[PDB]
Amino acid sequence: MSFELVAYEKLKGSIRESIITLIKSHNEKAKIIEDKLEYSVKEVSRERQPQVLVLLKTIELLDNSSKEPEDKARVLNALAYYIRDQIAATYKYTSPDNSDFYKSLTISLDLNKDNNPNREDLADMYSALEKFLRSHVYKNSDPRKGYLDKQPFAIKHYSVVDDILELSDRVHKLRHEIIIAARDLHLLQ
Amino acid sequence: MSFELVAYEKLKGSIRESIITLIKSHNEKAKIIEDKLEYSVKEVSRERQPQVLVLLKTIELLDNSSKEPEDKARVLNALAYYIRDQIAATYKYTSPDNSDFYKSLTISLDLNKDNNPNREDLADMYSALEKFLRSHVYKNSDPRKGYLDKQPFAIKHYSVVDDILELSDRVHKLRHEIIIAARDLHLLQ
Repeated sequence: MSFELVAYEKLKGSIRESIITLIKSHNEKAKIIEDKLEYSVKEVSRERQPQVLVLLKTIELLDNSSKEPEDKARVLNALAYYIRDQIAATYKYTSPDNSDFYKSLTISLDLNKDNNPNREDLADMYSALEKFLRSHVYKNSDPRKGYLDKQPFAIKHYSVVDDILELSDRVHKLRHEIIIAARDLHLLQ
Repeated sequence: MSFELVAYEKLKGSIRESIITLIKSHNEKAKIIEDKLEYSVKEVSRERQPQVLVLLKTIELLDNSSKEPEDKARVLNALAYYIRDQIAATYKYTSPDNSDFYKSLTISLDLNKDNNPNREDLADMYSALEKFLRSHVYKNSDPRKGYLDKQPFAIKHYSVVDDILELSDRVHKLRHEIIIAARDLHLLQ
C-alpha cells in the first residue's frame, strides 16, 4: 500500500473547486472573484475559515516559488491530507464523510484502499510540509535566527507554529515506528 | 554560553588515554596492545565495557571515514558528551565526579561554566551522532532498506538501535524547545 502524489496543478484546481462549492453551500449568490478567492472565505464556517485560508496561502506561495513540480505537489498533497485528518479527528462516533469538504479532500487526493499513504509516505509528506511552513515563518527556516517580518501564515484563528510542532511530532513518531518495524523484520527473518 | 568542539585527533587521544587508565585501575599490569585496545576491555566493569567498545568502534570508523575533520570531531564530541550524560544519570544523589571516567570525559571535552553545549549545540551534536550510527546500521542509513549484513555496533550489552531512538528523541525535544523559545522571544520583544 503506497500513495501516488496528485500532480500539483490538478490538485490546486480541485481544492479551489471544493472551496468555491463550500462558499456556495452557505450563499448560493456569492460573487467569486477568481484571483481573490480568499475574500469570499467569510462565507464559510468559523471552523473552516483558517483551513481554507491556509490552503489558499499555501497555493499562492507555491505558485510564487521556484520549486520543481514534484516538490510543489508533495507540499500541497501533504497539507490537504493533514487538514483532512484534522477534520476526521473532530468526528468522535460517526463518519467524517458527513463533511462535504472532507469528502472533497478524499476525492481530490484520489485516496482509496490501494492508494493511501504508508508511514514512509506520511513521514516524507509531513516533513516537506513542516519545512515549507518553517521557510515562511523563520529567517532561513531556522527559528534560532528569529521570525520573518512578514508572516504570510498569520491568519486569524490559526497558529502556524502549533502546526509546525504538531507536524514535527507526527514525523518524529512515524520515524520511530519505521525504525521499530525494521528491527522486528530484522530479528524475525 | 556555547560549546567549541574539541579537535578530533586530540579528543581521540585523550579518550584513548582515559580508557588505558580505566583498564589499569583494575589491573596495573594489563598489557596494552596499542593498535588493539579493545582486547583489554575485559578488564573494566561490565557497565563500562559497552561504553568503551562503542567509543573505540566509533573512533575506528571515523578514522576509516572520508569525513572532514570538523564532522569527525562533531561525532566524537557528541558521543563523549552522550556517554558522560549517561553516567551522570546513574548518580541519583551524589556527584558523578565520583566516577574517574566521568571526570575524564568532562576534562577531554574541556567543559566549563562558559564552554558548555547550548540546546542548539546539543541538537547539532546528537543529530550528527544519530546519523552516524544509522550510517553503520542500515543500508543507505535508511531503516526502510534494512540492516547492513555487517554490524560494527553489534556489541555485547549494547543496543545501537536503542541509542538511535534515544538520540532521535533528544534531538526532537531540543528542536521543540528551540521553537518554543523563539516564539517567546517573538511575542515578548
